[PDB]
Amino acid sequence: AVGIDLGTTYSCVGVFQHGKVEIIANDQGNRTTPSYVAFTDTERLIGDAAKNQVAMNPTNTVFDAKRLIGRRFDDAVVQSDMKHWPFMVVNDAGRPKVQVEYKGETKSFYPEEVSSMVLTKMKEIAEAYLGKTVTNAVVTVPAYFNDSQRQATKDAGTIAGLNVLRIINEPTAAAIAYGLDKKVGAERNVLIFDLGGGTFDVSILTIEDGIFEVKSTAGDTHLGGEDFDNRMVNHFIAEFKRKHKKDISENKRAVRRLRTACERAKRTLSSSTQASIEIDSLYEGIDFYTSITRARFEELNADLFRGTLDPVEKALRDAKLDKSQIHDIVLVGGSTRIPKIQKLLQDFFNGKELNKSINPDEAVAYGAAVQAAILS
Amino acid sequence: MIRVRIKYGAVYHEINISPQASFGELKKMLTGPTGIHHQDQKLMYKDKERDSKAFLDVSGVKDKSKMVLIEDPLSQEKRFLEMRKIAKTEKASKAISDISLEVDRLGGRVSAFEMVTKKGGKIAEKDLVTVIELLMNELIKLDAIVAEGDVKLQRKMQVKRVQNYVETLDALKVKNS
Repeated sequence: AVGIDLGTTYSCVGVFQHGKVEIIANDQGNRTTPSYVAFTDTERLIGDAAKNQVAMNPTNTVFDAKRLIGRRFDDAVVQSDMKHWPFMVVNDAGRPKVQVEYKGETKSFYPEEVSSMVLTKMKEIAEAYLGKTVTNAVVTVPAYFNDSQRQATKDAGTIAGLNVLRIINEPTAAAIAYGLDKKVGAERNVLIFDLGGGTFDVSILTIEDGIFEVKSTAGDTHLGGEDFDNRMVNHFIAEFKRKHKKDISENKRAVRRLRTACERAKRTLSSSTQASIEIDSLYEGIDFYTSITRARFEELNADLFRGTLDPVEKALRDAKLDKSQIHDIVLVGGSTRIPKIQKLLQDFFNGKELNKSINPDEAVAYGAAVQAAILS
Repeated sequence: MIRVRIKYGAVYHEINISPQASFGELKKMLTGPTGIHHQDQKLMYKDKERDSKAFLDVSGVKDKSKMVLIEDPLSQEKRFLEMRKIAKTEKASKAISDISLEVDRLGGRVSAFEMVTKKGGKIAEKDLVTVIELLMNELIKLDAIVAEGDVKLQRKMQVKRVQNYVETLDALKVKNS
């Protein structure tokens, strides 16, 4: 049996074998797989192959399905999100469905149907690894999901040919990965700080003799690493203007290139104090050979970074807890690799050491897989 | 043949050698009278460390030229460091060559698009679009390659190939709409 982190932009699958969890790489060798389904006139792609031809086929490549699951077409947030997604969303008796062109025809899919397709792939990734069919699974969802959202996610599993042993919360999955429930004795308060996959979630749990309870959730559904890339992009757009009196912002090809280079630079700045950027002939034949210090990156994001403590404070208050009552702090999500994020959080917890040794993209599936093994 | 005089400590050793030899052969000829393995020899000529791969005559070495020999007990560390740079320079260069071959093939399609048009035919806007994005993908691959010197010149020329093919495709699209 397997645990699957069904994520908003990427998903991850783990399997507990020989007394240990293995996180499973897909065909391209990647331990996470884009939650993307693309439709063409000939076929249907899922995962990396879908994300790879997105610029090619943008209005027929579906993603972010998790933001629709259990929602009403009416929801302000849905109507708002629709203006940004290139694919369509139509109303089916109050319910949202994504709408695309598939093999020449117009087809529409419930958010859960798109998720069942991502799940099938995560299933197949594991099966491919085990050489044996996979029938049982634990699948995770955000703590704030309601019973409707949970059920839809379960149905997605069911359609994908999975018996969903249980739907558990992502923060809970993460705490499990770190063995926090096995820290025996008095109840423990755990703060899960999950910054990744285009969302930011802070969760507070209490564990008592291995029983989990969610005390409070807070965060920002539209804050993630892309915000940080954007500040870097705009910074460099400005730099080009101060250096060549030209504004590249309208040339989509140039922005795409600078954006992509900025994404790379950001990751490099997580482990180095400076990054170099080189884009040959960026705009009107003008090369762009420059660089950026971690310090300057932090400055450009100073407000965004600081602001992640606001949901931390809201979550504490709503749990009726002072920072000092938190026994365990857990870092999950790709963006928690940013040093300035880690520092801001530790400092806010007066120096307390963070649980972070587990790959932040994998901790959730890791916890899911542990649980799946227990439940089977 | 030529006489090279290598100082090692206070002892000078004279080595008769052909001026076409590499510094590596000179080092090998030195192992005898000095006891130092060739891989462990640092040879200094005119205040410059000489790579074993470099050749004497090209390097200025003449009859009666003076050099200094220094033993390096940490040569292996230095060999692996150098191999690492060489390997990285090669990988980047080959990465650009592979892209260059893909650019040839996409350019093959652009040129065929031009011919078709010139010859009274019509190419579907969709096919022009596809090749533009296939080309953008190759551009993005190029931007990913860290390079300096000749390898960067290589990278930049492939970028220019790509941008030219795209400018053409753009011209075709405009012509047909």
